[PDB]
Amino acid sequence: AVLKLSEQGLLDKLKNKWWYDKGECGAKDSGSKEKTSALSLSNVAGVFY
Amino acid sequence: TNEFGIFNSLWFSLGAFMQPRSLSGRI
Amino acid sequence: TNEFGIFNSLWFSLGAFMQPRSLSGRI
Amino acid sequence: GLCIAASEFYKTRHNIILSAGIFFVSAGLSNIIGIIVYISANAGDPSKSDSKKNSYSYGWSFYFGALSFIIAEMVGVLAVHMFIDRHKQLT
Repeated sequence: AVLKLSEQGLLDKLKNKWWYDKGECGAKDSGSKEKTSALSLSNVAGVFY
Repeated sequence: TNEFGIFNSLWFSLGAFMQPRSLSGRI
Repeated sequence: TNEFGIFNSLWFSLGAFMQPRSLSGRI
Repeated sequence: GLCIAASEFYKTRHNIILSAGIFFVSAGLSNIIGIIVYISANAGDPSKSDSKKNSYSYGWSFYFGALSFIIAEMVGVLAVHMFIDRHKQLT
């Protein structure tokens, strides 16, 4: 039964269901949705000293 | 006096075409 | 002497408003 | 600077005013750095995307230090000019 499930890709499917699908963090989606800008006096400060 | 204003207007136009301590025009 | 410092402070403010070999102020 | 503004002093003619002037400037410079250094540090504090308005309030004292320091600097500058004039007169 285990061998049958794996060959039918049912095992891989189940893992994807509970690991990635049932996820709150789309990795390639969290990097595609991380917009912003702003500045940083930090770098400019080094030139002041 | 009229030409003196033309020569100057051409000089300020050269100071315009971009690149003493008269504070007024200095700032 | 007090005014001489004002005329100079206005000249250094013109050297401030951005654009001889006195090494000190040179660097 | 007090001794250099005529007296009763100094007995360090001018020279003193130049020294006093630099000290005020340095004092102001130190103040500017301390305020800025302290200031730079708080702003960075990433926390972390929907703050800074928002987030905290900041200075505050900074403002005063931002003004006080500036004032000090100005004073120093004034002192320096005074000394310069004094020097000029002597010459």
